[PDB]
Amino acid sequence: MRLIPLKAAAQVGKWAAAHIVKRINEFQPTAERPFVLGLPTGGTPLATYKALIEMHKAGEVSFKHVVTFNMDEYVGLAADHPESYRSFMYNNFFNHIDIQEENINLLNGNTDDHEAECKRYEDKIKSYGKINLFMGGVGNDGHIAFNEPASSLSSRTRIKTLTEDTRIANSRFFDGDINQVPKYALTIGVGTLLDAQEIMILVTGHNKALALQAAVEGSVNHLWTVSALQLHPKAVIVCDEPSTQELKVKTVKYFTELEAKNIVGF
Amino acid sequence: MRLIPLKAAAQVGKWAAAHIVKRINEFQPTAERPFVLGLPTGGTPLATYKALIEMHKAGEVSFKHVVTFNMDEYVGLAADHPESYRSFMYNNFFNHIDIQEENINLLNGNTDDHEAECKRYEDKIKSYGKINLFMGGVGNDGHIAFNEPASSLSSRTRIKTLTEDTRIANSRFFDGDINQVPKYALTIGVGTLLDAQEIMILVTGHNKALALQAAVEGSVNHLWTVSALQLHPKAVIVCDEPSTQELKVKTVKYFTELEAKNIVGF
Amino acid sequence: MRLIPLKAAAQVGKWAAAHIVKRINEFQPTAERPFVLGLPTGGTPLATYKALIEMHKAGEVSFKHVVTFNMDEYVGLAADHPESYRSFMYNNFFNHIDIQEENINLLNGNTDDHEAECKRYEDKIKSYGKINLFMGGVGNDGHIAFNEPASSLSSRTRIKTLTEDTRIANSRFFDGDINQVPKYALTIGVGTLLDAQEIMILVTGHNKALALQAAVEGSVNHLWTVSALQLHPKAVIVCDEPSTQELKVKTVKYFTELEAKNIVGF
Ligand SMILES: O=C(CO)[C@@H](O)[C@H](O)[C@H](O)COP(=O)(O)O
Ligand SMILES: O=C(CO)[C@@H](O)[C@H](O)[C@H](O)COP(=O)(O)O
Ligand SMILES: O=C(CO)[C@@H](O)[C@H](O)[C@H](O)COP(=O)(O)O
Ligand SMILES: O=P(O)(O)OC[C@H]1O[C@@H](O)[C@H](O)[C@@H](O)[C@@H]1O
Ligand SMILES: O=P(O)(O)OC[C@H]1O[C@@H](O)[C@H](O)[C@@H](O)[C@@H]1O
Ligand SMILES: O=P(O)(O)OC[C@H]1O[C@@H](O)[C@H](O)[C@@H](O)[C@@H]1O
Repeated sequence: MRLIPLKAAAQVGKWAAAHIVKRINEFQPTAERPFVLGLPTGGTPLATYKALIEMHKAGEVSFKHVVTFNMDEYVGLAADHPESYRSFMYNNFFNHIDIQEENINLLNGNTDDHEAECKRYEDKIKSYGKINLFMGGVGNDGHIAFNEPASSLSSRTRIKTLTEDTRIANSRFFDGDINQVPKYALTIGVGTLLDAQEIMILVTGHNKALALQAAVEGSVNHLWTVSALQLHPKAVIVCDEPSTQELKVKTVKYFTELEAKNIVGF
Repeated sequence: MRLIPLKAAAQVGKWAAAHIVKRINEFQPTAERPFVLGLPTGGTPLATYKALIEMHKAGEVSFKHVVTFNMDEYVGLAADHPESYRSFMYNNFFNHIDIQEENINLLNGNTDDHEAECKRYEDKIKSYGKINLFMGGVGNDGHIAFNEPASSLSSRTRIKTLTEDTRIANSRFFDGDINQVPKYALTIGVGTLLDAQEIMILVTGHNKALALQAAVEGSVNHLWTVSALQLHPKAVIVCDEPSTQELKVKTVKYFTELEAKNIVGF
Repeated sequence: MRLIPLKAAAQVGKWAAAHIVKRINEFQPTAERPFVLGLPTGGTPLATYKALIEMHKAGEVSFKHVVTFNMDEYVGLAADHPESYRSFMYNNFFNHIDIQEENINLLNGNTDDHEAECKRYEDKIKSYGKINLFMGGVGNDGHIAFNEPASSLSSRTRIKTLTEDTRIANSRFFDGDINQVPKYALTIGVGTLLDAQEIMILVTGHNKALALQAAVEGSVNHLWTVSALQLHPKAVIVCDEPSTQELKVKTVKYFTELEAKNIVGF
């Protein structure tokens, strides 16, 4: 894997946005061959989305032939709720770029058959072959997507129960009221994520330091599903200095020296 | 994975039996499409076998179109010895249900070519496509089937050398005389087990507490081959309270809350 | 996996050479069906190469229909430098056996397109189907080939940056001058190695004791890529007593008892 150790969250967002634009522009997407981009919600990717919007306004990237898949959606929360992941993606990203409505893919957490909706989603991914780049965050508890501790490391898309830790963290988007946070979510699996050609996980803040330690220094295990990135041929973690607090000094030095020429501009 | 934390071994057996009957009856097996069930010996599954026998007598399940494969057999022990795994399975299960003789599959530990017998067994599994549900136990030392510590995590069916720890445990079936316990066994591999559609491991007693800790809280490693369940898309561990002694309090609480609605009847 | 615990490095070399000759002679290679052998450089395999040369001189093995692939080559070092891996292999092995020039495969570290050279190498392996036996060593830091800490466990052949630890170790071949040791190498990946039918890693000396502990007692992780052998169906580690210093007493006893009949002649 690559670990990109940057100083501040603003730089993580600039690096991630530049990496997405690099992959899209080198791919040269068309209607017949779209670039397929997997996307997360949460607080971590906001700077990346804002950077991508500005790069599009400057004519540096077009999303006209970009197909997107999101990692997850809350179960039982109204789709037009401002904190649904559908609302998050339109308000923070889709409404500000030249993406096509038919190229947006989202999970519906309010159908009468969660298993059929998750299978529909997997089938739609397979209709494009592969996801070319999947961006994600990481939970305090190590999850990627909502693959909470003790998730199968070859799981597919399914309903999952959010941990109390996840719901406490996400309550900051519900006026700090954990009773407003949904208890379940539909989420792509660890196997679904590993099927992508490239995975880029953004990690910012001291709250994620134990998760980053598990990802980088820990072994492969189902309690910290971010550790599954060790199995993937093309995984990138982009992190800020507060997220490194639980790593060894030699670990940060190793990756800082490896990436020196790739971070000196950020 | 799912961890089902029950109080007592009797409940583990009732839960496991109910889960097997659920899978068989939803599958609707026929002569042309049998349900393929993998089975263990040892002390742990006895309550499950007794429960399945009673459910069959009550007309709740038929094994007429169930095909079975056992995990292992001792090498060098006479097949008609009362403690051969063949004898165990007929005396404790097959002689009491409507299973068909042609649908029973067992390893022969007394041929002149162990490798050919193991390959015959693998080829017979492949003749049915997949095992639909594989029930197992766990060794004190973490083994599934007889995949003793330092087994390949992608192993196939082969002869294995039993550890002293395993032979001491199993000597309770040989009047406590370790000199009567065979030294070798033919066993399906970790890879063979992971090829099943669903794996259900039963874990009872404080002797298994270190193995359960390795399965649930440890990382993937070849010393505790039960840890390979973390790689499987559909693994279930069913355990009693004595087996949880080495887990953290928060680990037991996590799974107890997740499964609350699924255990309240047991 | 198999762990072969021998006393001294000389015995490790004799065992490894005997194992290679066993695989070649049982395979019965021909021009139309060659035996494909993966090979390492470094100090560890020298005794094995010398033993293989003597066995060939004695008529016990022929390399006429053996195809070889090496693990790696330094980037930027002249190919005719005496410490290039090309020079190592010809001077220590190829010039002393009846191998055919067209059957030798080596990475070229001095082309103008490292990615194309690595892909050429992968394509050449695939032209033979599989590598039948891949011999390797292990780095102080746990690497197999030059899959340095934090390498993908499904990596393919690519350029890698050598750690300071690796360069300090290898400086003994450059008059102790770390400034003469190349900084980069082309190396087969962890995935490339795991594609072989059988892997045999030689481990000698107390400098490798932490790496052997990670391989045998540790869990699967990308910091010690030798731990990936736990995933492979047919992995063998051959070690001497100094390399076992960080293992538990019970671990050495376990493998010594398992292999007793296979080591009593060495
Ligand atoms: O799948 C997602 C959201 O789609 C989650 O895995 C978040 O990436 C994680 O919970 C971190 O959330 P933030 O810390 O970025 O809010
Ligand atoms: O494969 C089997 C038996 O077919 C073994 O893995 C046992 O499940 C394990 O040794 C536990 O045995 P008991 O504790 O249940 O006797
Ligand atoms: O791939 C190789 C060399 O082709 C390396 O992995 C070495 O096996 C390792 O660095 C040990 O080197 P020695 O200790 O044997 O010199
Ligand atoms: O093994 P997996 O697929 O990660 O999931 C295990 C359990 O995870 C829980 O979060 C889900 O609510 C359950 O439905 C599921 O059985
Ligand atoms: O790597 P595996 O297939 O688990 O087995 C390693 C060794 O395990 C031992 O128990 C067997 O007796 C040996 O024959 C075998 O070589
Ligand atoms: O994830 P991998 O393929 O092992 O490699 C990660 C990094 O490893 C470094 O050693 C290479 O110089 C980089 O080019 C590479 O990106």
